[PDB]
Amino acid sequence: ETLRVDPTNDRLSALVEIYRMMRPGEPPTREAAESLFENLFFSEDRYDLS
Amino acid sequence: ARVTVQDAVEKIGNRFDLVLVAARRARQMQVGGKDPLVPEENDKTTVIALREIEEGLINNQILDVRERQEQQEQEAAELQAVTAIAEGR
Amino acid sequence: LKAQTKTEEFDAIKIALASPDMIRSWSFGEVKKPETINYRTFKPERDGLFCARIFGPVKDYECLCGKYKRLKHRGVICEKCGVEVTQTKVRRERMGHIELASPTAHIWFLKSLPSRIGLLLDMPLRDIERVLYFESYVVIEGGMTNLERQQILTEEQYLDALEEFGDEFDAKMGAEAIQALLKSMDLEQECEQLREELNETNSETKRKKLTKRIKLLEAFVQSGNKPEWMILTVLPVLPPDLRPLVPLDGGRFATSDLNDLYRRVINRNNRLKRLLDLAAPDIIVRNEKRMLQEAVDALLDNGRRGRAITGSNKRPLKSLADMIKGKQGRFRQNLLGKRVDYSGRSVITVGPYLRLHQCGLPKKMALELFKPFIYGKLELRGLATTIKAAKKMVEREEAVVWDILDEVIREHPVLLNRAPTLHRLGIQAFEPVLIEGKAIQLHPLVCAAYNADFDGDQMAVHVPLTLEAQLEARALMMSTNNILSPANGEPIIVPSQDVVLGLYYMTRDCVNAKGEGMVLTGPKEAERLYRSGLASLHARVKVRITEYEKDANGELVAKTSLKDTTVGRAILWMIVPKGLPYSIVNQALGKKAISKMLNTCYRILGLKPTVIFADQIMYTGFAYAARSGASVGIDDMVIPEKKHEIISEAEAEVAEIQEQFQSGLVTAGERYNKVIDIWAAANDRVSKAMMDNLQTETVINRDGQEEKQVSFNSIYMMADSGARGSAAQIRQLAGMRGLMAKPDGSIIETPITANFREGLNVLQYFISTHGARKGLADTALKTANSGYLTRRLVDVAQDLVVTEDDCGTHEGIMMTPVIEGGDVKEPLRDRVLGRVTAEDVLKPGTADILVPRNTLLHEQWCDLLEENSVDAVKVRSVVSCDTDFGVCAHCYGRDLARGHIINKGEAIGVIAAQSIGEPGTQLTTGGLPRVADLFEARRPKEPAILAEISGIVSFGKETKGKRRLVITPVDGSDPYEEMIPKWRQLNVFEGERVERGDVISDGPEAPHDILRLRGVHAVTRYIVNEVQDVYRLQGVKINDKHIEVIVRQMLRKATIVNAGSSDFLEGEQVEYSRVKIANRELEANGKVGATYSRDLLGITKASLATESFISAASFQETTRVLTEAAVAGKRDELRGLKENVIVGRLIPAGTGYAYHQDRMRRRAAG
Amino acid sequence: GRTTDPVRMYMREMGTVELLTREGEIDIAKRIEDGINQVQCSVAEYPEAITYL
Ligand SMILES: [Mg+2]
Ligand SMILES: [Zn+2]
Ligand SMILES: [Zn+2]
Repeated sequence: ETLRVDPTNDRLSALVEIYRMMRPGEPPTREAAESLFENLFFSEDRYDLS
Repeated sequence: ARVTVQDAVEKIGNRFDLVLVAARRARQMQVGGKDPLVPEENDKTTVIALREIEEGLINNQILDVRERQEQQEQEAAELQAVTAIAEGR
Repeated sequence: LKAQTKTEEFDAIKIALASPDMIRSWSFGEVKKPETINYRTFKPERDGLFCARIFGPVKDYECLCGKYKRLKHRGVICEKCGVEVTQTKVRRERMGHIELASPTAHIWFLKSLPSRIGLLLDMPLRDIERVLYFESYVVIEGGMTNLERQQILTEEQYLDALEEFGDEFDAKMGAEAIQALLKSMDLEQECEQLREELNETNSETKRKKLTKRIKLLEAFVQSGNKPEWMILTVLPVLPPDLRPLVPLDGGRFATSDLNDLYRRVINRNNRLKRLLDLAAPDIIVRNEKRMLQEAVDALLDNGRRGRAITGSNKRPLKSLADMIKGKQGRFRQNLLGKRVDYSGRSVITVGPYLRLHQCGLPKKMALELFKPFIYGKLELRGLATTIKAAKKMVEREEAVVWDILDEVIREHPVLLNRAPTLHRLGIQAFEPVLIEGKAIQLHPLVCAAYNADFDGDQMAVHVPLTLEAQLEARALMMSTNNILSPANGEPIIVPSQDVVLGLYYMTRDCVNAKGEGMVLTGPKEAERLYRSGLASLHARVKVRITEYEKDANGELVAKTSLKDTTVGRAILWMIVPKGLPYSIVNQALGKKAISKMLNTCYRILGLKPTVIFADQIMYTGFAYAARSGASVGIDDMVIPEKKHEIISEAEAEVAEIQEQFQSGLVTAGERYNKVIDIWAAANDRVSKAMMDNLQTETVINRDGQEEKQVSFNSIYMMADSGARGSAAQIRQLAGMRGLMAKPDGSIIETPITANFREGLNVLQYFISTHGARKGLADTALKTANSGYLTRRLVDVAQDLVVTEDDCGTHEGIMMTPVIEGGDVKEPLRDRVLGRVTAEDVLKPGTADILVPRNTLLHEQWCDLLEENSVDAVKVRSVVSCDTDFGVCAHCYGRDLARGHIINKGEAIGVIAAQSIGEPGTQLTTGGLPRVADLFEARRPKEPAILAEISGIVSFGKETKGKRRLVITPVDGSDPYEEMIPKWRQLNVFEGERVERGDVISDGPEAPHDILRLRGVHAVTRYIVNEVQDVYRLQGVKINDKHIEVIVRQMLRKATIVNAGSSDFLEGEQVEYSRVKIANRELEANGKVGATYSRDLLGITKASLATESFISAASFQETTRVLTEAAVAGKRDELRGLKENVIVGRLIPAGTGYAYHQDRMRRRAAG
Repeated sequence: GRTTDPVRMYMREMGTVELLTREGEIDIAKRIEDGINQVQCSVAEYPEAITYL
């Protein structure tokens, strides 16, 4: 059902919705969505649970 | 010292108008226009006025009357002075 | 006569929108530059936010350039740089302006929740904002072509439409657009058309909105406001000293945030003028216009767009809206508080030597406080040459000044106040007594009123200055003048702890003591017998006494007799004044009895005797308690010998039920209940063991072998007298303490077996800790809830004041004893006491009027009613009062610290709110939140429903989520049918008749229903009875009066049904309405008089409506109130308390009631 | 569509305009020369413009 409410289809689309979620109103870019999403929880720089 | 004001409140009903009247009379004493109607115990004008209320010799009626008289008492003096202002014509 | 032009003592106030020309009228110059000060010579750069020319001279009576320095040249405008030399204070006054390049929306009227520009134009907000940002084009005065007047177009669309129609069509964009829209708008024509459209089409949806909007429009027209003024052509600049640049230590400067904002605005403005003169491309000048809009918005009210930040500092900058609003919720500096001269404070101590009319005031404190009086009194007697020398003297603290201070102190009262001020007794006036020390001494009997412990609480002193303040403090706020709680006629001066242990120890009797059985002439030789050590304080003895009864006519009868009493009672009798019978002192004298002594004394002898009586009671209580040698040891707390056995047996029960759970005879939960019950029973048994043993165990011999009486043990005497301690706490000391409960509220089945006299071990203490922390938390929270509640209360009441004398209506509520379910949860006598009778009442036989129509029922009248069997009295109330915009004193009641009828002009709403509020700390659906729910008139979660109309009912249709109920009135039409969800179990009988307001289901019911289907008396009775249930369950005494005035404020507004003057469905004042239909019943239309329907508004809701807007701007959301008032051009006449408090003149109540009245009649007259 | 925050309604509004080719700059500049020289010549054809000087 979670999928039944999912507006997206493919990776790039989801990344678009996420990038437009975090930084709304400004035009989304591929490199932008990728960079943001990779930099949120996956970067050694911006993320640590230690 | 007046420990309770209840008797003065008996003499004039309102108890707010008591504060007002007593204040008026109190100023009649404090600014030196007049003198007490009852022996001063070293009681300040504040309490003297209230004692004057308790004795029933001071209230709104009496004060208004007295003032109304004094108006004409000044009119009596200034009569000849102000009637001399006929230069107005 | 020439009325006037220049300064008078003003009345009312007016608020409205501001014309550009008006803004110019205020402006004494246009600030053209962002510059502030020159940066070396700190002089103001001319025409800048800080300016000498526009605003004023930097220093007093001195030109900026320095040419004219003399106090002579004044009205002179300097030739070099024009500055009229005048006090620097005028730089705190004179306004300024800025002429903006492009028009600008005033953010208050754009972003106020009901957007003013938006609903005036019937244009949606998002559209308007889309227009202001140059994100689209909007039509103005479309003429007849293709297009609506308010229609919005895009770039390409505007181009196409323009190509089609060159003229006879118009479209703009940006601020100029909206301004052009507002200017073009003709309100009157819209009025006509909307009246017509209202008339033609029948739909609820259509004519609701139609009528709302037409009313809005015509109100705006009547205001005098022209819509254009919502768009700012000119922007006023605030006076420099109200946003100062003033220097600090280290040579650093500090300035208000309004300077950054104003600076930004001026900058972008000038840059826009520049960009216009440079013929810039559209994309640029548009950006600049937008930025200017943002800057202006940020200046006026910041945070409705971007929340701009101040230079180099992250924290957002405070705007003018934030200047007005303040902080700490809604506080306008007359609200949160204001610092005050001639004041002080310090730690407080006892001072039992004091009479109740005085207080110890520290020497130094008195000197500093009365310093100006001292200066004047010093040179009046001629001890000091001049005021300077006087200062030198009091600073030197020369010997002679102390006497002068004793002079200025004598008849001059001082105001004493404590930290949590709730009821009016939180501040009391005292006669100062000079004391060596830094501590304030406060009379013990007053400690109850302040709720002041001695554990380091502080009190603040305020010196009444003006004569009127001295006399107010002495005749009103004076301690001796309030002996009785305004909430209920019972004395607040009741002896507290040590004193009552004294009087209790005094009159009490042991079985055998020195002087047992002998006889004495009178109290004198009784006391003489005691002090000589011959006779014991407590011994059964016959002594002759002379008592009095005033029961003759105004006259004291004398009677003498041999009374069977004790030595102590005989001694104490010496104090009791005059007409009181010896019966009052011949008892054991507990706290309650020792209080009723005072009460009776007051209701018999009058004020003064009661005062001095209480004084003597305090003195003797302290002295004899001191003599008594009462103490507390570890052996004073006696544990039951049978305790361990009870523990053991009750511990056997748990292993019984445990064995049953092991064998499975009983379920786990049932087991749980069983064990919990056996342990609870155990605690009850131990408590009722230690209570018997502690209470009666004194076993003592008189001439025989044995006799037993009530114990003389210290802790018992303390708990019994009412001095301190209670059965619960004593139970915690000797007997085991309770059963605790986890934060969940699941009560632990292994209670604390040990007590405080014994030790508690680790676990027991840990478990007790939660109870402690939750206790402190809950109490400290209920303080806040109390405060909030009182606040809502005075907000809803306030301006209600006794105004007229007697409205003279027979109307009132039926007063019966509360009679709940058992016997008499509260008598009739308390409920009807001090209350005026609505009409004459009867004996069982008649044409005999005991109480004659309207008469204050005092103690004698109530006792006369009590002699006869009368169960019922109809009583006038504040809720039923015919008087509009206030209560008549004849309706209210007598209640006050004085037994006489309520004075004309006392503000009752406030004291009612306070009276309800103060005990609120002592309240535990039920509870204080229940009280709040009641006063908020909140529809409960699972409410019942009452029969809409009387007559036989039955069930209809089916199961759609509602199974419909059909009611059938006898004579009248049936059609009333209500949809009752059938999934709720019903009550009402399908075959039986049900009266209107019967139970068609179960559960609590919303008081809206009680008001509509039962009616006003029924609803006020429901509220008062339920809230009084809550309070009285906690042992709180509150007279029905205060609750009834709050109730009156709740129902103040009502909705009309019929017509002939004003609109149909409007909620409005029943004062206004009733005074209008009473006026309409004759003259006017012969009778056109409308029918209304009484409405119930919650206290927080009813507080919303206030005539005065200044008042509303205090406790409500300020930003909205100011706008909403400004559009209507609302004119605030003051007339209330809060408003006059804000504006800083005399309160239209109390002493000021003579002023405001005399002025009120002068108004609207010749 | 519009997040407000005027930085955006600018950034997007200017971002529509297309970047000039290296030749377009010279086309436009030539147009500039054309216009100006037209007003200069129009000034030279006025007698009072001479006499005044
Ligand atoms: Mg304390
Ligand atoms: Zn000058
Ligand atoms: Zn009334």
